[PDB]
This record gives sequence, structure tokens and C-alpha cells, in this order.
Amino acid sequence: AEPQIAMFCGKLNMHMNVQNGKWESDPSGTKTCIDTKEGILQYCQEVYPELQITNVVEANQPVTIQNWCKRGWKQCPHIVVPYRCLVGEFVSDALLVPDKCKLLHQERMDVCETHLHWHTVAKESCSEKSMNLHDYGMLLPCGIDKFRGVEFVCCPL
Amino acid sequence: GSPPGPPEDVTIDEITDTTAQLSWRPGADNHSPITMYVVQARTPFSVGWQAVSTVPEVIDGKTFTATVVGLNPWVEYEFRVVAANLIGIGEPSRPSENRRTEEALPEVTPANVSGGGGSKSELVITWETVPEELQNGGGFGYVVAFRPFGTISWMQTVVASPDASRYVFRNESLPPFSPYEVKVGVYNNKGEGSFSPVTVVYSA
Repeated sequence: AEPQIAMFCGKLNMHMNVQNGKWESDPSGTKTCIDTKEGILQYCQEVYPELQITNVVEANQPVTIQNWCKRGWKQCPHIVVPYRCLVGEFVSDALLVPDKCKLLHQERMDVCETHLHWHTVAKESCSEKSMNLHDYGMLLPCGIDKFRGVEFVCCPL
Repeated sequence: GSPPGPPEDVTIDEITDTTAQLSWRPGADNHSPITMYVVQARTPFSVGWQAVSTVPEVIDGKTFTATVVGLNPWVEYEFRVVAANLIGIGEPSRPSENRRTEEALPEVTPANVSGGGGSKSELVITWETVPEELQNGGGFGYVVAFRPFGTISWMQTVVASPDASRYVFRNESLPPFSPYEVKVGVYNNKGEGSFSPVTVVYSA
């Protein structure tokens, strides 16, 4: 469905086949987990050669992937947080706002922060309102997997 | 006798989001008593100089300060003062210093919210950008909301650029040429504005 890569150190990297919706192993059969966000961007671009990959961001929920392989597609379950391979000009995510829930957002031109930082901001913001955080997404990229803001949905308990 | 000379030393004493306190001093009346002062304003968006409303509504020739009202928030203003006597309206003063009104909540929602077309399984939403003089503050942006026609929950996204006029929702499971309720709202650094009226837009 959506372009994304998933890693578990010791195994070959996985990526989402957008045509059939299945997770597939590294095409070269050699690439394992990557240490920098810049390297993840390069791997996204390698495994999606037809797509204009411009950034990466952690997915918001983990996925259970079976059939992880070792080097050479040998010895082919792990619950991992994948990285979304973002395409072209940055497009903010559309968030579900159910009845009685509220869309909140925060943009700070002097702050360049991580996905984890903005998740914490959104979670604490909903909690301080006696509400629960549901969907959230990043705003305003300032680097590779770095952002200046967050959009998020708070819902009643 | 002749119309009055230019008033002098026009100053913006204080400025808010919609008002400004102005002060000035009299120029020559040219042998006919000054009976009225009028205030004009100029912005980057006006067609030259334009009259503005004041408190008091009519400034007599014995008054040298007044409050200008009905100003546009977050807009660069200059003001000038013109005297009049029985012979006629006089020459305008030199303009005041340039000062921007304070920020305020945005009040205008985007015009001509619409959409349609696009590539396979795309929902295209468009609107007319809100011009700078109606954004009412820095940090202006849009909130785009859409839902399948007849449902309750809204899909919403923050479009943080004030120059944006278009949002495309790409999803492979989105059905073809299906009706969506769509509305577009506004916000700025002072806080949230309102949503436009709802309109119906079809996917590709």
C-alpha cells in the first residue's frame, strides 16, 4: 500500500510491495539495519527507484512482519516500527476526527525536533485536557526525519 | 483667504488590532478658521489614500487628537490629516510613521472551496488563498476537512502554508468518483478561525 521499509538488526531489511501489499525482503539480499536517518532515506530511494523519495518518518504504530530473512535470503516474526518513505513535496497526513474529538496542532519555527518529541508533545497536550491522543502526524519538515510541528487528534475518555 | 496649509507632526501615539490613537498640530489656516480635520490612511493594498472612521466622528478645528477605528489587524498603516476651512479642504499633512496593527483571530474563510478530477483514487480539493490583508496575523494556515458524503467522522489535515490553494488526498482504497463533503478553515498565531461552508466534491 504505502512505501515503507522495516528493519531488525541481524536480518535483511523489508519493504512494502505497493502493488500487492506484501512485505518483501531486500532486493540485493545483503542490506541489513541502518544506523542513520540519512541512510534510511537512501535505502528508501534504492528499493523504490520509480518514486521521488524526499524524506522518511517513523510510522505511528508497529507492524508484525513474518518471514524475515538472513543474508542471501536464507533462513526466512518481529514486531517493528517501520519507516515511511515520503514522496515528493511534503504532504501533511489526513487524521480521523471522530464526533466529539478535536484537531489540535502546533508549529514552532525555532524548533527542529524528532518524531518521538512531537508524539510526546501531542500525548501530553491531550492528557492535560483530560483526553486521549488518537491520530497524529508531523508538520513542516526541517531535516531528514526532523520537523517543526505536529497535528493531532484528542478524544474524550 | 485660501484653503488651509498642511497639518503638522502627525504621530501614531498607540495602535491596537483595530484602532490607533493619532495626534497632530495645526498648520496655517490662511485667514479662514479651520473648522474640521479629517484622517486618511494608506496600506500596501489600498488604492492610494482612503478616508477612515474616527472617534469623534467629526473632528472640529479645536481638536488635535482622535482615535481611528475599524482598522484591519496585522496590516501596515500610515495616516495623514487634512484640514478644511470655509474656503475649502486644505493640503494633506505629510504621512505618519508606518505602523502595523496588532494581530487578531482570522475572520475570513477561503472563497470558492471546490475540487474534482485527478489521477486514480485521488480526491482533489481546491480553494482561493486568503490574501495577506485578511490573514490578521503571522503563522496563517489552513485546515482541510473532508468525509464521505453521509458519514459523521471528519478527515482533517493542517496545511501550514498561507499561499496554499490545493490539497490532494491520495489513497488506494478510496472509491472512484464518490461524493465527499469538504470544508476549509483558517488559523494564525492568535488562534483558530472558522470553517468555510460545506460543499460537495467528487473523487477522480
